[PDB]
Amino acid sequence: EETRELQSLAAAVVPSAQTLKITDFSFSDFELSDLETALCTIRMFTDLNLVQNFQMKHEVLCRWILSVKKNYRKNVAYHNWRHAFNTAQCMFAALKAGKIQNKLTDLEILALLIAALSHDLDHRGVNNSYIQRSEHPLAQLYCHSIMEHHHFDQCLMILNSPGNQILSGLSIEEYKTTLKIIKQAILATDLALYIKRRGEFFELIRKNQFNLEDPHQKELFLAMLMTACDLSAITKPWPIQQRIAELVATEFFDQGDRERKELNIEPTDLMNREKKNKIPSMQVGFIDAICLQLYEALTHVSEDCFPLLDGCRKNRQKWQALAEQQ
Ligand SMILES: CCCc1nn(C)c2c(=O)[nH]c(-c3cc(S(=O)(=O)N4CCN(C)CC4)ccc3OCC)nc12
Ligand SMILES: [Mg+2]
Ligand SMILES: [Zn+2]
Repeated sequence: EETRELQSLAAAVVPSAQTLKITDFSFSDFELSDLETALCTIRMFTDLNLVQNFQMKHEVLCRWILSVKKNYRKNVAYHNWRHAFNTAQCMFAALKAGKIQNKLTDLEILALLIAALSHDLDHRGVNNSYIQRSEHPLAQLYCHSIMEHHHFDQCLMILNSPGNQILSGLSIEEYKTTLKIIKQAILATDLALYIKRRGEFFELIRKNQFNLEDPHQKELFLAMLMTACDLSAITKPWPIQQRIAELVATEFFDQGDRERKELNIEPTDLMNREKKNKIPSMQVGFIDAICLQLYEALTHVSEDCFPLLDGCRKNRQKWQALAEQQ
């Protein structure tokens, strides 16, 4: 009974952020039950003062959180509720412990937490291995971020659902602003857009021109932050990263088997279940080509975000050792 779950959530006591450990970049959700992750999400809206500043009703927030959780497919190995929850938790830790909070407006923080929780809504486990698709000479020919547009539509749908309207207390303007920020934040999770815009972001930082008052730079930064949180599984303590890496591998292999039957093509190592031995080398490659630069750049933005980078490096060292097969 969906109602039974709601009644349980809305009536439970929400433990403190400290007890929940949602402030740690090292936070893990493995020992938490769905109910507990929901309680964590409430603590996130509360401690970021979103419930207060936007007068959200307890029951309505609980319902919205349960609706979001419900619209994720538990059958998809990695891109499910737990990934979205972790993304939001990383966003919370970055805002608080990473001190990104005071560099943003209350609306932007509102949009970011909502986006982090809704960016992979109704994901089917389809991943695009062609990571350079945004830089191809004809990139403008194949519509980009199709699924991300779907995730947002889903996000918007749930926000406008009777009893789930956590943004009802906003003005007509505040609402419009918040929805635009959310849409961009969600679209930013298309890794291709990260590849396309990171160069610009890195340079602004390298040359000391970074300026969050410039709306264009604020938007670029929000996109980079979304990516940072989205990939943060790669920064977790070794044992946790290993398990998360398995889930990612499993969703890849599932696609490989699915495409073999539907497209009559054999999978590349990335999506070949018989190639688990090549995972560590690929992780090192993923880290070097995609992660390190992002977390390093974020550390320049705020030194307190350093632990994400640090955790990432430690994992590189772990995966590398395995790559060399001890
Ligand atoms: C879409 C999944 C993004 C992602 N998140 N996380 C935490 C990981 C990860 O740990 N590894 C990989 C990953 C990336 C590449 S990649 O850098 O070569 N590249 C191709 C595949 N796309 C989807 C990502 C980029 C190759 C293998 C990977 O997982 C190995 C188990 N992707 C993600
Ligand atoms: Mg996505
Ligand atoms: Zn994601």
